[PDB]
Amino acid sequence: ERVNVNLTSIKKLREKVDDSIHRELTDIFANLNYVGVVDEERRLAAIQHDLKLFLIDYGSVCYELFYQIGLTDFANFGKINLSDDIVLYNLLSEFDELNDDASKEKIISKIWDMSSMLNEYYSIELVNDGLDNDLKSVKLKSLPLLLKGYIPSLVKLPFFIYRLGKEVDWEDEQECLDGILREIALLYIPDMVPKVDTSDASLSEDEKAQFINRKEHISSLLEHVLFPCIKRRFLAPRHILKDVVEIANLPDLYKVFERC
Amino acid sequence: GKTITDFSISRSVLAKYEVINQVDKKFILIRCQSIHNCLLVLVDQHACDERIRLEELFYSLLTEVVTGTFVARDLKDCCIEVDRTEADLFKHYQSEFKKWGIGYETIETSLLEIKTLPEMLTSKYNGDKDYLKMVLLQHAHDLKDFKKLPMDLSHFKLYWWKYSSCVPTVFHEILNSKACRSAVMFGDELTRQECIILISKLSRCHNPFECAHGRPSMVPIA
Ligand SMILES: [Zn+2]
Repeated sequence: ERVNVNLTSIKKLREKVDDSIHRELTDIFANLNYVGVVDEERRLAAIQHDLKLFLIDYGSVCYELFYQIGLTDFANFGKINLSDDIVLYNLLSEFDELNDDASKEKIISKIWDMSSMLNEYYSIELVNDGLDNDLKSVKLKSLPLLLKGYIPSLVKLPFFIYRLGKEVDWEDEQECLDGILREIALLYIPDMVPKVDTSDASLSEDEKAQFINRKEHISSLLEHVLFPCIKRRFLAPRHILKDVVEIANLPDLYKVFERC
Repeated sequence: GKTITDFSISRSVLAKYEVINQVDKKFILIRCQSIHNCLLVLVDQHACDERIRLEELFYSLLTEVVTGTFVARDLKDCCIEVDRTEADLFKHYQSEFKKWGIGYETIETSLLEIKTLPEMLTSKYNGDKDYLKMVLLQHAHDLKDFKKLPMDLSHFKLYWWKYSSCVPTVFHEILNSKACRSAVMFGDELTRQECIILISKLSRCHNPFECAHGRPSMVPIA
């Protein structure tokens, strides 16, 4: 059962996206042939379109993809349900900028005040055990399910709550709703895997193995989940033209190996 | 067309109030018919004045940037050593830094040659090349990591708050510190008329409920 969204803020945000879509750039994605990961740190992958080979910033593509799924599926999201507990006040302890209770509680308050809105339109379920005054017991029950078979990495979750309060403008409908979509998209994008020197003898076997496992995971994620979705529904905006670079024209390469 | 009911309740709260007086030379006591969810509120005079000043400074900054009138003072003997990936990042965002008065060129091991800087940044930098690199890198990384969205000048009333998020962290920190230092302090004497003017200006703010450092400006006490 799909609910009709007649908000002017959502209509104007959709027009902004529709007007920004680059027809030729979208065609490259619509008919892509995924090759594999080029750089896990800089979030670069290789694809083939026609007989041309392209270098793609998948972190940028996924950002735009999840923002678009967010706008399209607004107020119609499935939920990702969460021994293990998730307390917002505990998540904000990672930041040294929030040294006082007033700074941390201001973030939680902004979110908690608009909990009905966040749960209805974004499926960001916020539950508090005690009374409405206690911000220390405010918990996150569920997150929106933007893509079937995809679960976002909760490494970026403390940053999502921090930016939900500090970065989102809750004083304007269009800026608030646009900001929440941007924060979900940023949380949903696959993590950067920073470069670890495998040849360095000083590093432990645990750090080397986990780096390999993190690389295998992103590779498996882009191939089986992210790129089939990018190929199926991604609409390329004009500003992503710099994040799509031609690295080879394969017909020009055939002549080099033609006569063996 | 439809809207969301909870967005209008906060704005209408402060419009339904009247000033009683200054309390402990630190607060302004205010009072709220139709008091279903809204009575007595203590406003931090420093936080209040700081918020008024901050939004004036933010409006001046973004008006200067959007209209392309933002001053870019020429800088001499300023070349910073950058890595290949850093030089690539700066080459990529040259057009974006130009919008904020940060004018540079990428040479080649590579070197970043800063040609112009806004007066605001020239003051904060004060010859420290190490500080300027760190500050420009922070923004370039913020843009690259989708933490900051780029300044779109395709749109052109000027609602500064629609572009407030694009403002680099260094500019935000400078504007917060300027508004903080210019604001009325704890222990300062305020007449009832002065308190009335402060709460009047605050009620016309885009975000009257917090100071320049993300902490509340007022607390209900009834
Ligand atoms: Zn202050």
